[PDB]
Amino acid sequence: EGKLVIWINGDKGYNGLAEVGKKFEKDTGIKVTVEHPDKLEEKFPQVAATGDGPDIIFWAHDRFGGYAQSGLLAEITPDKAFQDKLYPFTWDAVRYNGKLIAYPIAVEALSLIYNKDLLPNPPKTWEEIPALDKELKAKGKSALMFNLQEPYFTWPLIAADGGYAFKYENGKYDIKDVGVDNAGAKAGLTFLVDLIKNKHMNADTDYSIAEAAFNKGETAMTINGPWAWSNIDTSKVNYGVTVLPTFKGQPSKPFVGVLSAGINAASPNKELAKEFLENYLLTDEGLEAVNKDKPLGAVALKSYEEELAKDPRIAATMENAQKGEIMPNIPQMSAFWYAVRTAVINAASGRQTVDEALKDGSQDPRVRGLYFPAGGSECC
Ligand SMILES: OC[C@H]1O[C@H](O[C@H]2[C@H](O)[C@@H](O)[C@H](O)O[C@@H]2CO)[C@H](O)[C@@H](O)[C@@H]1O
Repeated sequence: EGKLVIWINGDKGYNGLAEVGKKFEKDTGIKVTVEHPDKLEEKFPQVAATGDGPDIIFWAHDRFGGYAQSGLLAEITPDKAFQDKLYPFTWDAVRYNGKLIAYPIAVEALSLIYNKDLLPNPPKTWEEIPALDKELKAKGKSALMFNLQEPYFTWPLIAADGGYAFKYENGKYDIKDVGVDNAGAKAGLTFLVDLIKNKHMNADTDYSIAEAAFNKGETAMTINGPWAWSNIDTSKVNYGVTVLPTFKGQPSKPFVGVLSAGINAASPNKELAKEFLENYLLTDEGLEAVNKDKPLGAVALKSYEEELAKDPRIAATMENAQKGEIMPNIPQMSAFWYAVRTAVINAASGRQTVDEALKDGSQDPRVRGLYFPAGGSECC
């Protein structure tokens, strides 16, 4: 209280955000403290539940509907003049049940990043990668290496030929109809597991192992968001950001996320938070500070977006974003991501078959909302 504590994921520009916090503290005298706890996405509703935590919380829009549903976030009330400074579709990203629950920051989408030196020409397809790997393995390199621990990175493939989260119908998602176990999704996950079985990829490659490999030039390509371009710029690797490879002739459909800023409902500093977000962060000068630390992607602020338009990397992010679809923000998104995280890993580690893994994934009661027991509640 009387100050501002912000939580932002560790892969974002928290130091750039901290710089905005000093500009604020210089004007208001209010100390802004930026933090980046591990697993904050799930640590937040754990603490905020007890009326504890940060005043402002950053994270992609998909989790906000759940927080909103449990009364963990304060309703946003920007003046119409301010609302017109951001792109309309980004406001809809953070609109839960008709009420605004967060401030949009930037549009994010996964892209295919490759080393122009080892791979002067990026694979047009997913199918030609195993052939490309063997070529490079011979030279002592790899063709592809990305974070397999988070289904956010593997989804583009699973969705390319047909997989989907929830069936959007009648202006509303259907939680009983999940499409993670359909033919298109199985086709996609199967392909990824074959890569693993054929020793093209490691089942346990995470974000850091992958990043290090690409940055040190030990692998030809990687799949990552805009925030990753900074470490690569410093690694001095000659890279390129381009469209994700297609699968079965169908483009990869990543789940587009809108970086959002939400105010803790139990926050005494609500009006302070509003001043910081609207008057200091969401400005050309504010966004820049952050961007310079670690690129946001395609910022929602119209004024600063026009400047970022001339960046070829941003253009590619936009192309990939166009082929995918914005993540739903329904309360069930957390259960879904977990169900899929489990299925992808079970399938990847051979603990389960793809058909078995995905099936159990679409039947998770935590996503469906119900369960039909074999017997019932009684006793004889
Ligand atoms: O792996 C499932 C998670 O995917 C997304 O998380 C993204 C986030 O949108 C993005 O801003 C950040 O840079 O990367 C993470 C993936 O590590 C969802 O938004 C999460 O809710 C899911 O748990």
